[PDB]
Amino acid sequence: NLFKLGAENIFLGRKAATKEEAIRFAGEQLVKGGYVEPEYVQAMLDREKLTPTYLGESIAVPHGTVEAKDRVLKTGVVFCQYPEGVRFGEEEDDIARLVIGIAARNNEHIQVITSLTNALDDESVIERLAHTTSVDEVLELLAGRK
Amino acid sequence: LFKLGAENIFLGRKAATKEEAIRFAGEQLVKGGYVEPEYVQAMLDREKLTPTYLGESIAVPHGTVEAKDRVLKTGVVFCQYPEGVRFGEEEDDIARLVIGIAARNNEHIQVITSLTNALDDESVIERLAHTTSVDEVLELLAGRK
Repeated sequence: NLFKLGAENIFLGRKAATKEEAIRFAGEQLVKGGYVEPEYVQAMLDREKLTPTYLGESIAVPHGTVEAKDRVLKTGVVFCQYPEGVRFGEEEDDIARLVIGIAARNNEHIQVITSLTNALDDESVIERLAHTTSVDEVLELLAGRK
Repeated sequence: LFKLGAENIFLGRKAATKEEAIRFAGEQLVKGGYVEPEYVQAMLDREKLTPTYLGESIAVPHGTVEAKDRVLKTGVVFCQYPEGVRFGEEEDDIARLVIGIAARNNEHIQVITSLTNALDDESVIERLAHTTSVDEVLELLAGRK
């Protein structure tokens, strides 16, 4: 697969009042897993200010600005579940329950987004992912990705 | 959700830069009745936010959510660059197929999924990158879902 997924980068049952909080958490986990340098966290926050990374269907995919390309050490993701949701889009009902922090090498974030959206094209699967308490079930459900 | 005919197929194009290719794609989405002229700038702006090189010789420049009301009808422009256009950060990050997308809100996601699944076969990309036939393009992309 394009990126690894396991208990080390799956975070369930999180809560956040704001998307800045969820983004920072995702960024911190990308730093901790060796995917990016610490400067990438602010790059994710800066990128969000330019335009929201909500993708519709309760999913948001925060990632770094193009200027932060060299802060990415290796491609990876952090899957973060917010069962109560976090507003990510422009409007108040633009809520994300799945916040997947993305770091692809060479600014190729769209390739990781595309893998994820190709795999997460079922309403019912997204619903199960937003509430499951099992890391193994997350792994099963995202097993078809590129 | 996208129609394909000779009008939105552009074979044998050349461009020195990805910005030129994106502008050409945007201009043809304007000409084809898919989008208003402000969408061209939205495509260039999207490219500065999240580059649209998918790998395997494909790029899918699209607009922003902010420019959704500048979309008049959903659709694509299939632009072939047989000599390639660099869309990624490194030398070999070349696109021979630049598919500009007119989609509102986050509807580009489903368009990209459709294209991604229609272009899984490497031989299909190769034939599309170099064919001189509209008929063959239409046939090669008829399996899109």
